[PDB]
Amino acid sequence: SKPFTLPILTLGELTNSRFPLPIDVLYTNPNESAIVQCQNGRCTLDGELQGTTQLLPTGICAFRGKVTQQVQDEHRGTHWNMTVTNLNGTPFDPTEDVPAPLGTPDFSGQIYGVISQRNTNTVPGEGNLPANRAHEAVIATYSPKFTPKLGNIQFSTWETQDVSSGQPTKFTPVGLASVDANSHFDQWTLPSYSGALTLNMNLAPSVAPVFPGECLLFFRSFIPLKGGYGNPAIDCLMPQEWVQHLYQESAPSLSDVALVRYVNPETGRTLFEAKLHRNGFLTVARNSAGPVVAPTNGYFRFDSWVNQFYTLAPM
Amino acid sequence: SKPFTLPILTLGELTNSRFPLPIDVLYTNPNESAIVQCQNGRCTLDGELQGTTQLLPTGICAFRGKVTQQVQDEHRGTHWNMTVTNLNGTPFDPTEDVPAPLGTPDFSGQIYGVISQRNTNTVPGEGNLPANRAHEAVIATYSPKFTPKLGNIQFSTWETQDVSSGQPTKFTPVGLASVDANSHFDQWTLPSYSGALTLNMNLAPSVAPVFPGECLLFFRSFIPLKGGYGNPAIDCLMPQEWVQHLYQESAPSLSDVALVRYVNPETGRTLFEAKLHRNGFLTVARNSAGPVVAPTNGYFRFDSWVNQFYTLAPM
Ligand SMILES: CC(=O)N[C@H]1[C@@H](O[C@H]2[C@@H](O)[C@@H](CO)O[C@@H](O)[C@@H]2O[C@@H]2O[C@@H](C)[C@@H](O)[C@@H](O)[C@@H]2O)O[C@H](CO)[C@H](O)[C@@H]1O
Repeated sequence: SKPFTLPILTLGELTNSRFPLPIDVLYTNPNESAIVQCQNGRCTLDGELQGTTQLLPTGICAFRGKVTQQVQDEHRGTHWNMTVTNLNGTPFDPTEDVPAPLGTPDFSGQIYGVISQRNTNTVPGEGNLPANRAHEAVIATYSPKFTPKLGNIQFSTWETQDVSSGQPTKFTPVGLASVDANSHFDQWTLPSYSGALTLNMNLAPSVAPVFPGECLLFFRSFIPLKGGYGNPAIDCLMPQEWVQHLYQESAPSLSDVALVRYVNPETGRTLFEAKLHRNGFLTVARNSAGPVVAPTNGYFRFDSWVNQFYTLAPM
Repeated sequence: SKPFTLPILTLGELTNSRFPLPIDVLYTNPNESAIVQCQNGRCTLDGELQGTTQLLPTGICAFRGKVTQQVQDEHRGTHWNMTVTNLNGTPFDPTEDVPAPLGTPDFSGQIYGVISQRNTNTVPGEGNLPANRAHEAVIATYSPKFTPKLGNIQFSTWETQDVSSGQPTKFTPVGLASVDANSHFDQWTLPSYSGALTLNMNLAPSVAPVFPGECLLFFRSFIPLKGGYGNPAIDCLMPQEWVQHLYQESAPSLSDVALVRYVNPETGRTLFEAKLHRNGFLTVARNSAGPVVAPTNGYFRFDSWVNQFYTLAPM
């Protein structure tokens, strides 16, 4: 077969697969009460992308489409209805066996970013060039108007008027607007991709430890905020570079569980070991929550294929 | 000898190494009069990063640092000085043999994006959490105040007051503010990294065809605009995924030129051939400017190492 490998990129050379951020730390939270079932950063060890996962770092939490309607807020701000396409610009076919267009955000929150437009029509007197505009925007993924699987979403602006209808529109994500209670930030709560009364479909499966004393290991990034108090984070199961690597290699999985070692390349010693599961997630034997304190030169190296009964050395 | 390879990611699966954008099209411009000497997306075929190149898609045209104070400036908007560090947070050492902190923009223009801050100090009443803010911002890289090699740059905001002194600060690039004449957009004009009148140092070398009938081949992306007319583009020599791949493989270069073929896998046929040069750039035999019209599912396949005499089939 084709032997299994991971990239040799270090922690400071990896990026988050659920938001466009660098990886900051490795992280555990054994007492997590939520089901973990994120939809971006999902890839099996033999290279099958799942959920809404696509390969571009620029596509994570991105949208493309056109604005169709302006609707003022009751109190403050303006909302804009947007039809969405696939990120490559082709029409999104809701019968496609995916939860939503690839790259769609996979958590509840107010996602802050920039909406930009480049008009289709050009002006001969301007050298056959189009008009443009961009503004700060927020997409509330818990909104009843957040229906990307039906091909449409809503975003809000503080801008009151300068958003054009019928013109190509791009959303570049930047961070969150708020993590106040009213902003419903919960990184493990999936949006209702078709609206509140409708079941999500075609999901990548939930992940969990199955061996006693094990917990999930995450690649954690801190996410910027537009305002208010907080130090919010987004935890992914594998960095985007691992998704890209696994997709290209398509190495056969020889068992359900690979043993991997986090190594310090200077010393060559194993700092700790982890189980890398077939569905594309890590567990470790750790009985505590918080960051993993590790040498900056550390990375994961594949050791061998094991099974669910393998006992990891405690962290 | 570790065999040289390229990723099998397709054009719609690649991103630009000079700005955080997807690759839109392959592109030539044989009569370009400028010297081509970009500093991001620079990597030799045997995996040596050059210029200001680093590995993170999130690091391209990003800055990290601290705002010092608001500063006076004749130009429109409110202006702020910020110290800059390495992207990993360590102090930037100007004695390092690099032109500027890795990730620094490599072109003249008004770069539009978002400045965000997460305060160092936390508040007990807020659950021991820090205050945050973010605002749109512009960095004019041709400004005499743009001195990233000296550890200091300036940015402007529309916001008049809500940027805090002495707090951790991130710049997330989004596009350009303008491409009007007065905004000095020129993708091949390097910033003066240490200020007006100082010579840049430690640069990746210029690149050019050296064979009659040949021209540079670029991976082109269109860049968003905050306002104004235009359809500006940023051309890179190799996409970021190629930089990431070459860096990791570190395969010995067996000649100065790798012959590659652009293949349509669905049909299995070669669309055209190109030379991939040791310093990390492509040439083709083409006598016109403009996009290359071909499926976005096409990709470059390494064929063989060739010598200084090899003649490319015309596109
Ligand atoms: C949307 C807007 O106009 N923002 C300005 C406003 O921001 C503050 C309000 O949004 C407020 C509503 O209760 O929430 C605050 O969180 C927010 O301020 C932001 O967060 C606080 C904790 C501080 O870090 C502020 O610096 C930050 O902006 O009001 C502020 C000034 O208080 C600014 O004008 C915002 O532009």
